[PDB]
Amino acid sequence: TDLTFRLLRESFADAVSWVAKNLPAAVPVLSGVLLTGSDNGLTISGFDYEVSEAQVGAEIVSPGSVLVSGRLLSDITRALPNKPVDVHVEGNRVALTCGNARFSLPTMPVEDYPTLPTLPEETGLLPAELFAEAISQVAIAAGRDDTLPMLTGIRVEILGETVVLAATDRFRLAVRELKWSASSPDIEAAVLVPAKTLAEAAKGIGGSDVRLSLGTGGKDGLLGISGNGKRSTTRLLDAEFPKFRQLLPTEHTAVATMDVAELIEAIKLVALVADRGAQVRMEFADGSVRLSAGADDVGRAEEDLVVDYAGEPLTIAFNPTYLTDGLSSLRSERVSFGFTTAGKPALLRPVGNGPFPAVSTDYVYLLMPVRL
Amino acid sequence: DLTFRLLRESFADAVSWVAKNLPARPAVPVLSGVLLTGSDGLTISGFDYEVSEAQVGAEIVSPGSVLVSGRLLSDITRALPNKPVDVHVEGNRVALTCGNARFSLPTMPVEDYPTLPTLPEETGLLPAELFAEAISQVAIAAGRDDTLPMLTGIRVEILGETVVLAATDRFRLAVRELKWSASSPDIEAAVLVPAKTLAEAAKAGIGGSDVRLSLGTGGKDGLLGISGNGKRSTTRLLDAEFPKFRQLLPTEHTAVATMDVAELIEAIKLVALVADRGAQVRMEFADGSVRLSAGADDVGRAEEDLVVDYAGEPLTIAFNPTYLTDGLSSLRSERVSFGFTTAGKPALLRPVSGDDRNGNGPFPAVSTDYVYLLMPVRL
Amino acid sequence: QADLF
Amino acid sequence: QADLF
Repeated sequence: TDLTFRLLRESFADAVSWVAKNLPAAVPVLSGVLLTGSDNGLTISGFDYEVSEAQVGAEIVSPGSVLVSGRLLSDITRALPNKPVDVHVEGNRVALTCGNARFSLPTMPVEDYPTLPTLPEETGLLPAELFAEAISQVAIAAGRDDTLPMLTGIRVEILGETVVLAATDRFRLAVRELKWSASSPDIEAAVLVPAKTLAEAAKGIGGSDVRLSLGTGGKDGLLGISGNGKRSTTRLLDAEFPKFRQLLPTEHTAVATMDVAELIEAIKLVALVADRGAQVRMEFADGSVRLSAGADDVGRAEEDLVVDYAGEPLTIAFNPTYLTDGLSSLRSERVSFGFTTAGKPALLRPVGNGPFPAVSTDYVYLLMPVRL
Repeated sequence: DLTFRLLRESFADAVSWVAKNLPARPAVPVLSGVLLTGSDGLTISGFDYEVSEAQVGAEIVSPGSVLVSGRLLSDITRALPNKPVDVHVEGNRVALTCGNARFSLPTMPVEDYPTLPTLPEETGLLPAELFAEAISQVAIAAGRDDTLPMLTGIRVEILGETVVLAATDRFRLAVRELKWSASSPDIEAAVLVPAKTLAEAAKAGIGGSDVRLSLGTGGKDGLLGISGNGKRSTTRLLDAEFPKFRQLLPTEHTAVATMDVAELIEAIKLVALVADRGAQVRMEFADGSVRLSAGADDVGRAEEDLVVDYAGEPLTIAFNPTYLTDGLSSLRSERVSFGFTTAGKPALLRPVSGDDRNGNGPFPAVSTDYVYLLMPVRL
Repeated sequence: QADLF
Repeated sequence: QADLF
């Protein structure tokens, strides 16, 4: 008698869903998900270029392993009523019984399934909320086009107790610094993690804590992510990330503080007449900014906004989607705008006469401007 | 030239109701535009193959007309803050000022705008909720392919105070009977209204309180009006022939089954996950229970048994899962009554509210306001 | 799928 | 749109 177990629907469907998120639409076995009963519980595993493993509680009548369709299983478990789920492997098929429902799923040979990679030594751990918020912050600025793979990752730099996360699409740079518990100290390394997979692992708020695995004194070629009984590993990118510490300005010629939500909605309103959503123009004066977009053939939009402004007036244009992306990623009520010139990038940070210094904040969104 | 001022809510509501009946396309310079008219209130007009007019109150500083992009105007008005909106026509451009916002929109030639048809005399009026419920009920079964225009409409039959709505795609027939307030005789007429336009006008903000249909009196040609809350839309009637649907309804059923709608819908959704290209779901009716099955051994097999109140000989019948769930959802009742003759003949779905009741021999078809008749699939 | 008419 | 690098 092969694997037989019984467990609740919610845990089963959530685990199978979390593992199935990383399964792309190369081999039939690659499209399958692995169920393994053990005395500890039930394990759901999947592997492509990134692995996902979920350990949940279950009543194991008989132990064993089986291989079933990942997408199909996630659909079934998602669409099942909330009842104890009884899974029993019969020969080459799986009998899944939940309430009044009974499913017969065909199986694939378990021997033909690859062995999952072992997670490296634990480098450190940080709260799950901080991880999800930070990765969601920096991931928005990474490149989404695989044509430039150097931009498609998130740069993870670890110096001792301090961790820095950076990503850039060449048009915007998002950097987030945070503190974590590192074991052991004096670890200094930097790697490039693919942005999409890290963003999926973050979007991982348990609660409790998330553990990242590199290996302490040299870094492996893989990154582990662990917590809430869930383990995922991604292969690191071998490309080179540009130096982002030089691109950040030390001091600004003009600084402007505004309200994030008001500015975001204003950009949404003014950008409706923009040509192919090209750009939104900002005219900064004392106490007020003027948002403008579009041309005379489609339409012209104009809005004046209250600003706390310092320095000489300047006119600068941005991509409306990039600017709203930064403002949204700030996750604060007010925004601090650094400005040097209209061709130089602008510094966005969450919130007399001469130039003003850049305040030190954990998150920073650096956005390049557009021509006029 | 045209200058007016009105609140954002009323302006956006009128422009929204008119824009909900406008399909699309950019240029198309005249047909993609919307017409704003100051008179003495404000009129917002649009036309595609159906017209939409919304009259709202406004302060008209100077009267006139202007033509602007419909999609652009609906986007602006939807995204504006809630403030008095000031529209002033300057030359060939329109100046829209709401609060801190200022828009300069180019204009399209007003001389090229068509004259909208006048709605016919009022045939009758019915509550807006009943109109939306009925049109949403029968519209789901209408044909979506213009190649057979006889199936793309909704048959509207009016006998006095009673109105019947029917539509069929050849695979399912939805008929809804209702009572309304008629202002005619003895109003006897039958028309075929394009389903898409009637469904759009129903799903929109037409009311208000009651919806008024314009034909208007004693049949009629060539258009059907829909009026309320200062909003008027007219559709050109289809000249095609609707099949006789009163003959297609079976008089008596060999087997009848009453079930729970939600339970059955969730069961169909669950078993249909293994169906081949979502082809069909099999229903095996036995005493006290039905068995839903789908899929093959190559993909997977799904099976679920549901509690049924059943009468007659056991029979196995298959349906399209999307059509069956469409009917069950359109019933808008807690329980469903299934008529069955054979497995090749259609099944009758009728609403059952929460509580209700020959043996071997046949059972008659009960008279209900709504009925969903669905054809089966080969086993 | 059978037809009504 | 200018480039950072």
